[PDB]
Amino acid sequence: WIFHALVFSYISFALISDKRYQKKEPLISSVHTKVKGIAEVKAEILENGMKKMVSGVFDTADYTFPLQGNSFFVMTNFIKTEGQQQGLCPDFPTARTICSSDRGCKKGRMDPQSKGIQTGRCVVYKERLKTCEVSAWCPIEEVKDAPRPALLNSAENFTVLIKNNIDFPGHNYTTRNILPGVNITCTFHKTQNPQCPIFRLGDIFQETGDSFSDVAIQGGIMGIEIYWDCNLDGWFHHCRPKYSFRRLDDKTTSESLYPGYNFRYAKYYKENNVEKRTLIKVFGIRFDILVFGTGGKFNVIQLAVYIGSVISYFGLATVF
Amino acid sequence: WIFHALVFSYISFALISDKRYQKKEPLISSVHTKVKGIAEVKAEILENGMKKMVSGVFDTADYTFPLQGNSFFVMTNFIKTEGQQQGLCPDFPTARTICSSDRGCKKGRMDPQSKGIQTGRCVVYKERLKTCEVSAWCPIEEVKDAPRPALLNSAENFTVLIKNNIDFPGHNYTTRNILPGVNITCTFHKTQNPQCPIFRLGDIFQETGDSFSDVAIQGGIMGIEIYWDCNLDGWFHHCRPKYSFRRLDDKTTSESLYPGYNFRYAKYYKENNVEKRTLIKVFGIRFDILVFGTGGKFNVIQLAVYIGSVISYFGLATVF
Amino acid sequence: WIFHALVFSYISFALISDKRYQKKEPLISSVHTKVKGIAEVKAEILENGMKKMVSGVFDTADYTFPLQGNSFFVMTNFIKTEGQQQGLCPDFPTARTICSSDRGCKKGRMDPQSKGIQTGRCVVYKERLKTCEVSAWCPIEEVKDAPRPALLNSAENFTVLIKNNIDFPGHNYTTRNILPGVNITCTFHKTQNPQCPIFRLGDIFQETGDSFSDVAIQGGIMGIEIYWDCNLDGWFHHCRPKYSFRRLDDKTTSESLYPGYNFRYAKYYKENNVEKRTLIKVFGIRFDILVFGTGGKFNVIQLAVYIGSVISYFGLATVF
Ligand SMILES: Cc1nc(/N=N/c2cc(S(=O)(=O)O)c3cc([N+](=O)[O-])cc(S(=O)(=O)O)c3c2)c(COP(=O)(O)O)c(C=O)c1O
Ligand SMILES: Cc1nc(/N=N/c2cc(S(=O)(=O)O)c3cc([N+](=O)[O-])cc(S(=O)(=O)O)c3c2)c(COP(=O)(O)O)c(C=O)c1O
Ligand SMILES: Cc1nc(/N=N/c2cc(S(=O)(=O)O)c3cc([N+](=O)[O-])cc(S(=O)(=O)O)c3c2)c(COP(=O)(O)O)c(C=O)c1O
Ligand SMILES: *[C@@H]1O[C@H](CO)[C@@H](O)[C@H](O)[C@H]1NC(C)=O
Ligand SMILES: *[C@@H]1O[C@H](CO)[C@@H](O)[C@H](O)[C@H]1NC(C)=O
Ligand SMILES: *[C@@H]1O[C@H](CO)[C@@H](O)[C@H](O)[C@H]1NC(C)=O
Ligand SMILES: *[C@@H]1O[C@H](CO)[C@@H](O)[C@H](O)[C@H]1NC(C)=O
Ligand SMILES: *[C@@H]1O[C@H](CO)[C@@H](O)[C@H](O)[C@H]1NC(C)=O
Ligand SMILES: *[C@@H]1O[C@H](CO)[C@@H](O)[C@H](O)[C@H]1NC(C)=O
Repeated sequence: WIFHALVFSYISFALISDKRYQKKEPLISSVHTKVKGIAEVKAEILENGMKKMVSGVFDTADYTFPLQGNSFFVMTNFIKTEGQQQGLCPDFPTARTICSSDRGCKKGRMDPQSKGIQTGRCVVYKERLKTCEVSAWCPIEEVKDAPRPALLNSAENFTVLIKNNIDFPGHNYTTRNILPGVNITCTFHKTQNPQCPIFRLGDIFQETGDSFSDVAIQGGIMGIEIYWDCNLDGWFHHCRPKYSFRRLDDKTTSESLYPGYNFRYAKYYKENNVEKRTLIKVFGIRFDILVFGTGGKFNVIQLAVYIGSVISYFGLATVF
Repeated sequence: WIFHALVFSYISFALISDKRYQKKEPLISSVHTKVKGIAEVKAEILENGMKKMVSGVFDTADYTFPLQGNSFFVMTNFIKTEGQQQGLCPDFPTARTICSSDRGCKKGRMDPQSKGIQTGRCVVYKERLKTCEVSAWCPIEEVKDAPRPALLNSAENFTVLIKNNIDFPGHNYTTRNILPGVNITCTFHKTQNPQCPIFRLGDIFQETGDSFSDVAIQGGIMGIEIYWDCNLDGWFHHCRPKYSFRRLDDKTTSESLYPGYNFRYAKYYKENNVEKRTLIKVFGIRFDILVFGTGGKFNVIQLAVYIGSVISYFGLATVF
Repeated sequence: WIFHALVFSYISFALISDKRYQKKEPLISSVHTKVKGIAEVKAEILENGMKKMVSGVFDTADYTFPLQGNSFFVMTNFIKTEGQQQGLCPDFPTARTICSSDRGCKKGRMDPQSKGIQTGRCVVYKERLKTCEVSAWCPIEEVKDAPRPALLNSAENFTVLIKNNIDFPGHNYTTRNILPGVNITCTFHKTQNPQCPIFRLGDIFQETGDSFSDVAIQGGIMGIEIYWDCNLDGWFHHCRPKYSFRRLDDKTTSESLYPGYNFRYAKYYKENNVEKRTLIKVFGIRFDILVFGTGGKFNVIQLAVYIGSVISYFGLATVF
């Protein structure tokens, strides 16, 4: 007769723990995001073999772009190339572009590691280096690694405020991340205050265990996660978020592939009756906010189906 | 014996209503959006305490930006500051920036309400107002409220067409929002025509019950919801959307936080061998389309499971 | 007694096939995308009745825009209009804009096919064609169809590399699209190599059965689908993606509506103390990556619920 109560205890345990008497629903979410703070750049670069001093300040109009859905981007490093006009010009001398005769490169060949189409005229470029000119923006963007000291090493001191508004369309529930009458002068910390939305980039990066400086060379993809586990019943009602973070970039890289998250960005300007761009190579840690959650109620149909399913165990106990 | 039939009536009621014999599947959607119409601006502004006249016309290339996933943005108000070059200049005189001696502000101090880094030299700025210059774009954007009559008050007269294409990967179903052969010369109205996808911004704003002019000062976050509840069975087949709207912005605000949905945008231009931007403070009502729905079929496993579950009530009625 | 074993066979078949003993979880994904390759343009255009030669090269900074969430865009065709200053000028002569007297058009009338607000002065525009000037950017963008040979017909030769990182927050599982130690020098093909993420635009368009050249006139919306069906149990563990493609654009169009996916893009520049833009009409096939998947485990509660549900059939077989 011991199993006659043991089965009951097991069904009670499962019903209380898994919340089978609750009908779960999607989440529907909208994310609002503000990145604040400024950075200051003062350093030295080697462009085209010539030393130059980069000094200045970048504010909220410089180190980001208008919000792209549930995400936001932050400048981290850049390579600048000014005054590029369409024409024919030798490209950057690499292993696949060096030539000693015009026959070395064929006109119209589009090696998937260049910018432009070659014409097949191996001319000198610099220090008697023979390469065959391509039709593209001149001067051709020299292929070089990002500077070892990240230009925006101060970017880890930035702050970000996140407002999440989730919905449960099955029920009549729509709720926000920040409750009214709550202090905003604060910072996020798992133990000190896990409800404050203000996240510190240094903090989010150090919690995962990755040093910001290392990853600032080429950037990466970061994710914040907001989990919502909301009980909509009149009793034991609570709907509150939990914050976690992790790296969506592989971090292991590969010889064929390339680490970081980088892209090239264009800025056109006509001058002297000529057209010329100012494209920049851009390394920047794109953030992806990932918000997900569940919410149940007391729909009696689920309760009935589960009770009727578990009644057979009551039967079987007497059967055996 | 009355319960013997009452149970049967309950189970039938539950099966017909909740559609337990239907295996539900999530939704995969793609949103296409077009915002049309033009606006005209003719007003007066007080910039740097000088009166100026702003007159002109904004068209689809001006009052928006390229679509960002399942969303679209509309210009509502802006504050323009032209000709800003990098250099050291006094900032806007506020409570936290006013000084009487160089000792009042320390060099390198980055108060999180400023643009640029002070050097510690409290000089006059205007009307014998001593503030200490910071290194940033000059002249420093003066902190001012948006004008009381919203520059684009005509923006409520714009129209938006929405094409939703949803998928149900579990089944072989992919459908669209607009059926072929359906008039497009129309406007949305819950009673007149709830299938026409052309929404009027004044209409969507007024349905929720918020006046456009008040929210147009600082903007906010709007959301359209498209609910799909599609029955894929041969019999009683129907798959049609329903439109609803609501405000994802808090609308209650806070003294620490700030209402509306605003951001600063940059437009760079080199002139006289100097670099200068034209950054604009932007207030604009970001729209977020939220599309969700369910679709099921006649998978017999679900039917078998439910019927076996509910058989225990038939037996318990005889038990009791 | 045959049914006594037939029922057991059916329950075993259902449990093995549908995987009822697995608790399914949603998917949380992040998409990284790279589009590579270059294009060359050399053609002739008829702008304002005058022949011109368009020759040049477009690289990764020209034929796209920064990634917008889980999507990417590719230039396909464009109509350029340079030097547009704000002022009053006659618009493009169409059926609704031609007038013979000033009374034909009323000042302040905003026909929803125009750019600018008319003033009601029917003056000559070209070849003794009388239209009434509107206040907008001049010269008014002439309404013309895209060139019959698509300018970027070579865009089908582009390659795209996709890195998908999905999560199963219910379990402790986060995985990537590309496994380590896997060749990247390859191309996608359903039979040759369905794991290589490098997709060829000509390939993706031809698999669906749509010629690239025809859709390149006005563009369209393309969709890649990545299906993940991952078994997280220790035995029979596998978690691998499958690639499919389809057209989210209607492709049937309508007289009232308009085919393709086009938008107008703005590029401002101040010159001669005047403001002027360089807005371009843009036709480009927007790509929408759609990633979805399921993953289950061996939660015993689901197993117990299903077994209890199906025990009733064991009972009913003896009942009948
Ligand atoms: C030196 C350098 N290389 C970059 N990417 N190089 C790639 C990038 C790739 S990719 O990940 O397939 O885009 C390479 C791919 C293959 N492959 O065939 O598998 C071979 C190679 S390769 O090392 O032999 O030339 C690939 C090389 C990059 C990033 O890609 P990209 O600039 O060449 O477009 C940067 C960025 O600054 C860079 O500075
Ligand atoms: C006058 C004015 N103030 C703005 N934001 N002000 C904030 C904004 C914020 S924020 O919501 O935390 O970004 C403030 C936050 C705190 N706080 O510590 O909780 C204190 C304050 S404060 O009122 O004492 O200076 C905060 C003040 C804003 C919007 O933020 P911002 O321009 O300062 O970056 C505007 C925009 O037009 C504006 O015109
Ligand atoms: C010649 C031409 N027409 C375009 N769109 N035309 C529309 C576009 C539309 S729309 O799909 O409702 O935006 C039209 C809608 C309606 N309608 O009331 O249902 C009537 C008409 S109409 O043919 O009589 O003028 C609509 C016409 C377009 C695309 O829209 P748009 O440039 O006019 O803003 C292009 C693009 O280059 C174009 O070259
Ligand atoms: C961030 O700010 C603190 C406060 O002044 C400063 O001590 C620290 O050096 C800053 N971080 C970096 C990387 O400079
Ligand atoms: C918020 O924080 C401030 C100081 O940071 C403190 O004085 C105040 O009591 C806190 N609570 C409220 C409700 O302001
Ligand atoms: C919207 O257009 C109508 C039609 O002319 C006009 O009466 C109304 O004033 C416009 N809205 C605003 C805010 O001007
Ligand atoms: C559409 O509307 C027009 C007028 O708005 C009307 O003449 C026509 O009959 C309607 N139906 C169709 C199919 O065009
Ligand atoms: C794509 O590249 C191949 C390889 O040279 C070439 O034969 C083909 O013509 C190119 N496609 C187009 C549309 O030109
Ligand atoms: C990858 O491909 C290259 C040639 O495309 C081949 O030589 C090599 O064996 C392949 N495998 C690895 C692991 O490199």
